[PDB]
Amino acid sequence: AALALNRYLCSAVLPLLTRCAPLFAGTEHYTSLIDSTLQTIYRLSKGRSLTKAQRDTIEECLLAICNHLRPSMLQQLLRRLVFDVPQLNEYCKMPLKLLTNHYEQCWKYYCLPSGWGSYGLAVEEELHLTEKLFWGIFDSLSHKKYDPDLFRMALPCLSAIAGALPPDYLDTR
Amino acid sequence: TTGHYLALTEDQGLLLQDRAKSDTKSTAFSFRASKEIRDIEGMGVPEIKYGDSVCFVQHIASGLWVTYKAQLKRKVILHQEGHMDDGLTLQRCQREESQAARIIRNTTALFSQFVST
Amino acid sequence: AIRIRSILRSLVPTEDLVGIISIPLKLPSLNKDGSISEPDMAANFCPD
Amino acid sequence: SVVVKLLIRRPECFGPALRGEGGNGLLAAMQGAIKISENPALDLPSQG
Amino acid sequence: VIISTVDYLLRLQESISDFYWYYSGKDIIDESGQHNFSKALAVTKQIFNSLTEYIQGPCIGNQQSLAHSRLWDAVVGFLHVFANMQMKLSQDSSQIELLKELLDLLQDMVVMLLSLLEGNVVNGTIGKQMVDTLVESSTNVEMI
Amino acid sequence: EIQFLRTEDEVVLQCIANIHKEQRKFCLAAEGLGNRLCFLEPTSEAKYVPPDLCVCNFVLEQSLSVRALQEMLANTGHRTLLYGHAILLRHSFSGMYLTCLTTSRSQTDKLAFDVGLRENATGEACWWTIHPASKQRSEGEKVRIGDDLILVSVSSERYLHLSVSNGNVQVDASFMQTLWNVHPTCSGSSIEEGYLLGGHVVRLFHGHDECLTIPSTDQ
Repeated sequence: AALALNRYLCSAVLPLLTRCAPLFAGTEHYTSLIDSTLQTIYRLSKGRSLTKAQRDTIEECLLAICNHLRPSMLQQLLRRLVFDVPQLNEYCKMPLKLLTNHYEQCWKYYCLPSGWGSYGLAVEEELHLTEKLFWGIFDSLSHKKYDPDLFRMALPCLSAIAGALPPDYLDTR
Repeated sequence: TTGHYLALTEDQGLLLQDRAKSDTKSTAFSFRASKEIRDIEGMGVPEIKYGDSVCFVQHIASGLWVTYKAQLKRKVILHQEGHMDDGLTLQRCQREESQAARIIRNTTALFSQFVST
Repeated sequence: AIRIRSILRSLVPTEDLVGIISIPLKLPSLNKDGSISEPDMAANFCPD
Repeated sequence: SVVVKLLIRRPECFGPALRGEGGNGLLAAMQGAIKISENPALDLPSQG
Repeated sequence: VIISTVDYLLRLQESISDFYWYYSGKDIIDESGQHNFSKALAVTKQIFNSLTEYIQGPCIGNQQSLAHSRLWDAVVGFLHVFANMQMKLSQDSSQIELLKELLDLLQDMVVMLLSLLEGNVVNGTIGKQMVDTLVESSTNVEMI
Repeated sequence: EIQFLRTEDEVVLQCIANIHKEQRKFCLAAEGLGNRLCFLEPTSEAKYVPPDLCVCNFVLEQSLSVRALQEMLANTGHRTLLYGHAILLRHSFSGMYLTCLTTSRSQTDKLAFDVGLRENATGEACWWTIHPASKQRSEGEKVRIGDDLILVSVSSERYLHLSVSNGNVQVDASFMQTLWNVHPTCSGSSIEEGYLLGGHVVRLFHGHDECLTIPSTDQ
């Protein structure tokens, strides 16, 4: 039953969501629903019995969906990533690429005091989360045996996070 | 403009009758060239002519003739033999007039039911 | 193409499709005793 | 095109649910099928 | 057998008219279209020769049989195709042979009509029918 | 011929429905202003209730073929009808063309459109294909007077079907088929004018000025 459900999700549902990714833009009124969706899809990426193609489909759908959401609707997901990405396990390529894309496309939302036009300026909680994520990944990567793929994936994530955080972000914690 | 058929009602003689009560016995008339005592499957041959021909209207069942009642606004009745000036000529009305008349009938029925769901 | 698509749309409305997709499934559950209770997949509504 | 024309010419190829007169709809048909499945008296053959 | 040949002629004429309607919108006829047109024209030429053989001599019975059949519809349709295709194949320099075949088929049809006119008195019935048929397709006759 | 239908020929489309063991005949009808949907005027009990054939009269305008019709659409005389052709019907009263209306009002059916009138003949909705109802007639044969036809909408690919339900008779475009008898009422070859024909609206003059009238239209 689980195998059949996975085949249905990865061959009918998830590609359909991936193609309809642009329609997720401008859905500020459904945030909670969207949030829940993201969680489940993220929880499907860390599957046990998934094959390579199914996991690739799940990760691609997650990346495409997150690419069109505004920074306000990703925070919950990022919070979960703050507990997972610093570990730097096998399932780190997709979270690293997602963080890279988000913080490299939405850098004005975090860096410029004015903000990114209609998207508006960030908030202290989001900047604190970004800084915590950066420090966790940096410290974890500092204590890793040299692996070319892991370092190659992790470097752009750190660069994007640093280039998004304002240089003078004083964190009151 | 009314949707009623010329008929020979028992109580009133020659009269306009409803489409519901208009059977062939009541409502069936013929044009006759003079008062002297089938189903062709095609266009037939032209017999009656507009303006040229003088037609006498006879009730098919009763056999009576359409004649004006003796005394202008003359009344009309069905009579056994009838006068000698009982011939009726015919003129075809224009398409606009006939269309407008049917539209008048429909509109009057509708608005009258609306001004009596 | 437009004629065929119109015929297909008239045959099955989107309400029916969305209702069918919304029908809950009966998936296996883990019993308290430690045994897996797997519903029969030949006599139930399935994702297929 | 040929298959759609042939099927529409004969609506019974769509089954009882998609027949024009008396049809309950695809969703109604699927829900009725699930109801049949849940009841062993309506799907399985007789014991005898 | 006269009526059977006429019936097959009508079927073939309808198919040829469908092909012409297919290629009317297009600018030039590809190789496959020319191949199939040539084969259809060959078959039509043979059928016209068969009918001409049936009625010549003259055979009064076969002439009257053809005059009362649906041959005139085939004549009208073929006049349409000839008139609209010989002014369309002549504009392309790679369609000379197709034009020659079309012209030969027209010649065969006209010979069949002349055979129908054999033994025809002044003001005869078949002459009147042929005049009516040519009047019905007067646009295509004028184009030819 | 007296047994072949030609264009410019005013005809009535009649259908037979078996109700209560009696074959009741009906004619397709429509009205110009107000109601543009087609209904069925009963012409079976015509001895006791007059039938209104004014609105049942349609004119066979054109009789193209399928490939010719497609070419005519893409581009933007008294021909005889042949089985398998696409014909155009014009209402004789209102001048509107019979059309397969996309909107539907048939609760019983699901893919049954409506049949109505529309002012202009633009599009493929107003062209109907003729098919034989028996194996004796075959595609391409001339359609004869008194033959049962099958009318299929060129656009929706639906039959001009008559629906019977609880004594109520309607006409709509549906995937079920019904056989129609096209009865001619006036031949196209009727150029001669000036004589009294059936259905003509006339004034009956007595003397020169007097005519047959009534007091008022108000009932």
